[PDB]
This record gives sequence, structure tokens and C-alpha cells, in this order.
Amino acid sequence: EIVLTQSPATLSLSPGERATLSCRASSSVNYMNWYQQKPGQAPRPLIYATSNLASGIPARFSGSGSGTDFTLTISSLEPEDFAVYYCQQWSSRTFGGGTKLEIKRTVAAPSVFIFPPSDEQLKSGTASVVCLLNNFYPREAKVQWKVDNALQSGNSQESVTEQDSKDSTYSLSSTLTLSKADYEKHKVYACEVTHQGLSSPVTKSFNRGE
Amino acid sequence: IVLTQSPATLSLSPGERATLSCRASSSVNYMNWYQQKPGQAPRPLIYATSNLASGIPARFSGSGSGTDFTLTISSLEPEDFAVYYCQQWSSRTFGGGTKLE
Amino acid sequence: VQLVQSGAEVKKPGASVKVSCKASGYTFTDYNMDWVRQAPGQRLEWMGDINPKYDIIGHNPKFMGRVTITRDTSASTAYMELSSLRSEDTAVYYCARSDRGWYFDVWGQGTLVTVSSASTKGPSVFPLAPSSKSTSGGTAALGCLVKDYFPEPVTVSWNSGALTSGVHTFPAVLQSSGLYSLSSVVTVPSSSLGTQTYICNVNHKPSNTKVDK
Amino acid sequence: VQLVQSGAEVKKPGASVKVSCKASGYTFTDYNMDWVRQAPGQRLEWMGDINPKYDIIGHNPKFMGRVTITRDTSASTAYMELSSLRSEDTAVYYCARSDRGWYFDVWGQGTLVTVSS
Amino acid sequence: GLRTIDGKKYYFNTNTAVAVTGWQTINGKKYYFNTNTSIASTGYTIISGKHFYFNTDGIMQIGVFKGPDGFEYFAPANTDANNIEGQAIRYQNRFLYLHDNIYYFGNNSKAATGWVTIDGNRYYFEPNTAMGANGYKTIDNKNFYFRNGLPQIGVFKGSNGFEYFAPANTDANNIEGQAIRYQNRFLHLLGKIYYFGNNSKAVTGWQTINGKVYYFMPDTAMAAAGGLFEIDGVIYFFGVDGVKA
Repeated sequence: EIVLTQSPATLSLSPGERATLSCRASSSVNYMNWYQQKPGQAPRPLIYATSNLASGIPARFSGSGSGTDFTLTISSLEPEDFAVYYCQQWSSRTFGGGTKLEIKRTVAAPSVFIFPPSDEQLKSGTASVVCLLNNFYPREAKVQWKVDNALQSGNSQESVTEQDSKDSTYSLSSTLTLSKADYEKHKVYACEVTHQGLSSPVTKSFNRGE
Repeated sequence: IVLTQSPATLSLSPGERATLSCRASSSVNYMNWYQQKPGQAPRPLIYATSNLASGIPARFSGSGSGTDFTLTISSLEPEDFAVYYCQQWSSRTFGGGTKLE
Repeated sequence: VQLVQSGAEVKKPGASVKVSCKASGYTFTDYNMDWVRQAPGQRLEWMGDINPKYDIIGHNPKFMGRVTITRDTSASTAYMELSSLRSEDTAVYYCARSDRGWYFDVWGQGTLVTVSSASTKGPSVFPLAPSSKSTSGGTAALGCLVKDYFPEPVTVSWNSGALTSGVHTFPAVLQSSGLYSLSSVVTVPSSSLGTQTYICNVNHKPSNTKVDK
Repeated sequence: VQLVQSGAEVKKPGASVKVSCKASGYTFTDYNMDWVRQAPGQRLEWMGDINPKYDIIGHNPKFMGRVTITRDTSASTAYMELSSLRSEDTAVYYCARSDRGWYFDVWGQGTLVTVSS
Repeated sequence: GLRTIDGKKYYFNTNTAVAVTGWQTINGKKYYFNTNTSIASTGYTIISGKHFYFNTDGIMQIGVFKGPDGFEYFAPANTDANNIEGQAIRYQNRFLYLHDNIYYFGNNSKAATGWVTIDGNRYYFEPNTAMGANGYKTIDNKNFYFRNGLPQIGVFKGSNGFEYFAPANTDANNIEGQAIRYQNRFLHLLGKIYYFGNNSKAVTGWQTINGKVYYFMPDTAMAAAGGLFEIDGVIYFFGVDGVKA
């Protein structure tokens, strides 16, 4: 029965500002435990019961709620507090889906760079083309592969870096992969980038070769 | 467990009543019936007892309880002349059947 | 007071796995041990717990058919055994301790179990050619592509540890082939060939392969 | 939906004939097979039925030592064998389904198996 | 030192000072004596809002025991919200292995009553003790053989002999693992051969079937076949299908 729901999937605020996390339950529950997790680290216990906090937790974090709705709140954010926050009900030991608390900063336009495949890779029967978007914000971006202006929406995989610690930007890598077969008979390889910081789409090209 | 039937051979004309039964020498819960035209494989008619499927007309009314089980055909038809076998599902035993001429 | 779990075991579908949890700094009989996994980026999933004193075990109905938790008081170790592994069992399995039945006080560092038909394979590392500081923007960027390895994890550094500024190592993406692939990049000024030659250091421990490109 | 059997085979007494039944149009592991012998001008008599749990069950004591039934799920096919064959087992062998344990949904074409010398 | 008076335990301590009250630890085992009546609590007993169970001798025991609202889980002292030994706790949608018996608790922390479907499989918890049923039981004139709450498949010994607990859809849309009607035909299961009479019971001992001799294990009803056998003082050789030579 009991399903926990994190009300804001992502929350983008700035340090020094007050923050609120909500965790609404499908039914009436007595207690709610809040956790925390950095990337590459195990979840660290933040709050237990509802109000009571754990050791090593500053007096910033407060916790309160009743019945269906519970709210985790941070009086004043400091650069370290930005992370994912899960809730939990003990009797059923179900977890929420997490709220990612990110650093809000000004819009930042991406720097776009294109990379041709390597020599040793070609002779092996495969060709990988990479498109890189560097130091941009917000995370939302659409990368559109075109091959001789033919858009393929099916042949590519993307990955994105975590928010940078120094300038709070993201970076994205998009890679088009096809066998050496179905490669040499096309000429121009282009990467179309769309982002909130770009007045119009930015396209980076690649040639038949050479 | 052996079951027996009342009519083995039967010669009738289209448009006449047809009643044939199968009696088990032991108390039995359900019974099936199977039609078979010459040359081609058997055809299921009745299952459990008062049930039918696989496209049979509504005139087929299977009935029975305990030992004696009976099949009913309210109206005969020319293309319906075939052999009618009865079967016990649990013991997985059939019977002699009945022929139509 | 810390918990220490096994290392990253890697199995193929249908096999089983043994994860341990070395309780230290307290009376092992006092508390309970909860097992909690986390599929890549997915919400935390609770599997089962054990009471060291009375041999009381409780599962999560999802794993009723396969998970089994055991106990070794003298060794102060907790165990869980997933059997008949599905390809969807790849996750980080954690080991946690209950404080008077409120929250998880101490956590293990997690143990990685990878389930896949793929066989262990080291990466090929390909250069990324850079040449574009044309007019308005001075900064240029290069990297290395770490392709077709298995399993996770890989680490990458630049120039044998010298560089930290501008380095971005991307999370691995899982290919349709069952192999992983990632790229590592670095942003640098006007330097070209003959100046500040950059070196890419790729290490894949489970394959015992070291490649500097 | 249809159950297709193998062709007509005719051999000498003291041999073995393996009849196959190819399922069509349905999941082969949600129902059980079945086999029945109909000798010329004779009643129907049951032989055995395989199950998706690889229990080859129901040998008629008259056929317990003679018969061997098998299953090939990878090909969605069924099989039936008969050893120590005699000139009395000349008949037509049918397959059959089992609808929720009822009445055999569909039957096979019926394989001609006659034995003489 | 306690002494039973008219079927009621009173703890009189030692000095013949007549009575005491409250929680008491008498030889490791913990009692509670009614505050007003000084009687050792017995059965389901509510104390300051928290629930407890005590056996007929007033001894507190941990386990899944029947309360006015259904079976509750009285648990160790650090399971849920700093509970205390033998206190009922909240236990929602989780399995509980206890003394090698299974329990499952629903949305309001109560054990299952009889038949209950849990995430695809059909468990039967004994309505008497709430634990997942083990062995041969009969529900609604339908027979089953349970292991840890789940009906098993196979030839197992029952009240009226060996029954063949078949999978679902094998005989009159039977439930999975329910006993069926199996009359006058052999059965090969897990490499072992069986034979069932007109009463759907696997025969045992020496049985002649179709002009041939068979011997079936008294304990498992499995047919003896594959090699030599010493069935009580005499050596016999059975074939592969169970035919003695």
C-alpha cells in the first residue's frame, strides 16, 4: 500500500537560501526518516522519526510533518548540502524516489566541439563520432545527429557529467556509432545543438575525411 | 472403471430425434462426447457435461448424472452422420460409441 | 563503529552471489542488519533484515524466492545470498544497521554485483583529435575514448596525475552489446604539438589492463 | 490453431516409429499433449500425455514398456515412440490438447501406422 | 517466589511480605503482574497502550500471536520505534521467518488468514497459527500438500494414502498443486514411476499390474527400477520401467 512520493523531482536554488523538501505518503503514517546521498557515496542518515536528527547533522536541517505530508527543510544552504534527499517509512521500509537539490546559477551557453574517429579504430571495422557540449547550464539540451543532413534519431547514446563544483555547469557527450559498413559512403557529419542559452541552433561539421 | 452405451449402430433419416447414452459402472462426475466423420480425426462436442464448444449447434443438449449419461440431438441433418464416442476425463477411458447410417 | 562489506563480485544470469558485512566497534548482537540495494540511479530498494540474537529474518516479497540472509555472531558478519540472478539484478548492495528501530545509523560502503552474459574484457583507448581555437574563443579541448570494456569501473587521469583543471570524465553508458563505453576529456589553451604533451591514463582493474594513450 | 502430425509410416514388426506433432498458433507450454490409438473398427484407447514440466505420464499398462514420449520446446514440437512393435498395434495415432484439463481442444490429422510382413 | 493460587500466579517474593506488582524478572524470564490485582497477566494483555502476549504461565514470549484484531508481531526490543521485548510493532507488507516458519503481514501489520496471493504466487497460511502451512491439509474439500505455505507438486502421502498433487489445468481446471482424480494409469515424475488405482491413490508394496510384477516403496510409493533391490532379505532385479526379472 504505502507509496512515498518526492514532491519536487529537482530543486534548483542558491547557497544561503532556504530550501524545502516534501515527501507525501499515500496513507497516514506515524514517522518519516530522511536520508542523503552524494554521487558515488552511500546514503547518509539525515533525520529520523520526524523531527529528531542524527549526529554530524548541523542545526540547519529541520524536520516536521504529520499524517500524509512531511517536509524536510534547510534554514540556509551551504555549498555542501546540494545532493539527493530520500525519505523513508520504517514499518514498510519503502523509500522515496529522491529529490535532487542542485545549485542554481545563471544561464550558460555551451561550447560545442566535434571529434572525428581515430585511425586504429577505422581499420578495425568501426567508426565512432563524438559530439561534446562543454560547460553549459541548465542541464536540458537536445542533440540532433545528421549524416549528410539525414537526421538519425536511433543511432546514438549520450552521457552527462555531474554539476561542476567550481562553476556549477554540466557537460554532455553524444556519440554516434555505426559499423565501418554504412560509414564511408557518406560525407558530411554534423551535430546540431539546441539549448536555452543559444539564440539559434549551433551546428558543428565534419568532412568526408582528410 | 468401464462405461457402456445403449445404442451401438443406428439408422435414421434426417429430421428425426436422436438419443444415445453412456453408463459408467461407477459414480463419475463429468463426461465428454466426440464426433468423428469417416476418414478424418475425431471432433469434440460436449465437455464437462452440460457444455459445448468448437462450433456446435445449440440443438446438442448433453445431460447426465451419476452412472447414466445421455446426449441429445433435437434435429438430425444430412452432413451430421458420424460416430459418437463418449469419454471419461479422469480415468481417461473412452467407449464403443454409436454410428449413423 | 563501521561496517565493511565484500568486494565487487560479477556473475552471469542464473548464478548466485555472496555479500558479507563486517560489523565493527559495537556489540554485534545488540542491533539488526538491513540489506538495501540500489539499481543504477534508481530509488533505494529494501531487501531484508536479520536479528543476530534470535535468528529472525524478514524478506521483501519481491525477492521471496531467492534471497537468504544469514548470521555469524562470533565473526560479527552479515550475509545475503541472491540466487537465480536476473540481468536486472545489477545494483549496489548496501548493509545498514538499525538504531532502536528508527533509521540506519551506519552504512557499508556498498558491494557491486554485475549480472550480464558479457565476459570480462578490457577497453580500447582511442585519441580525440583537437584543433579549433579559430578566432573568438581561445580555449581548445581534447580527450580519450574508453570503449568496449566490462565490467565497471574504470578510472581515467591526465598526464599521470598532473592535470585537474578542465578534466571531465563522463559516466559510462551501457551499450546494446553488453559492453560499457565512456569518454574522458580535458580543456586546454593554445598548446599544440611540441608543448605540454597530454597523456591519457586508463586503468581497468578487473581486466588487469593498463593503457596510457 | 492446429496440430500437424508426421507422415504415414509403415514398417515390420519388432521396430520403432517416432510420431511428431507440431503445434501451431498457441504457446506450446500452456497446455498438455495427449495420444490415443484407434485401430480399424475399434474403440478409442488412450496412451499418454506430456506436460511442460517434463513429466511423461499416463502410460496405458498395455503400453508401459513399449511407449516413449518426449518434448522439444525449442522447436514447439511433441513426439511419441513405440518399441517392441507388433502386428496388433496397427492403428491411427492422434495428438490432442487439454483445455484447463478438459476434453482436448484440437486433434491432429492422425498418423497412419500399420505393421505387417 | 511465586505460587499459584486458584489457577492464578502471584509473586510473593521471599520474606512472606504479601505482595508485589508490575514487571518482574523471575529466573531470566519476564512477567507482568496486574497493578490492581497482582495477578500474572495471561494471554493478550494491553499495558499502557502497548500490546503484549503471555502464555498460560504468565511468561512473556516473542512471536506472532492472535489478538482481538488479528495476529500481531510482538518483537525484540529494537525493531520498530524503540519498542520493548514482547511489544507488538508495526510490520507492513513484509515476510517474517520465525522458528523456521513463515509469516506475512499486510497493510495494517496483521498476519495472513488462510489463502492469500502475494506478488503472483498463492500462499496458504494456517488460520489456526497464522504461519505458512506445512504438510498435507484439506481446504474446502480440496486437498493440498504445503511446504512453507506454497502447494507443492508431486506424489506425496496423505490422510487417505498417496495423492498426486498436479499442476494447474491438469484435471478440471484444478488449482496449482491441488490433488486431482487419477485413475488406473501410471505416472512418471522426477524419474520415479508411480501407479494409481481407481481411488486415485498410488499403490504400495507388491502389486501385479498387467501380467507383470512391480514393487513400490512403502514410504514414497516410487516404483523400484534401474538395478538390484533388497526388499527385506531377498535380492531382486527390477528393469528400467519397474518390471522384476
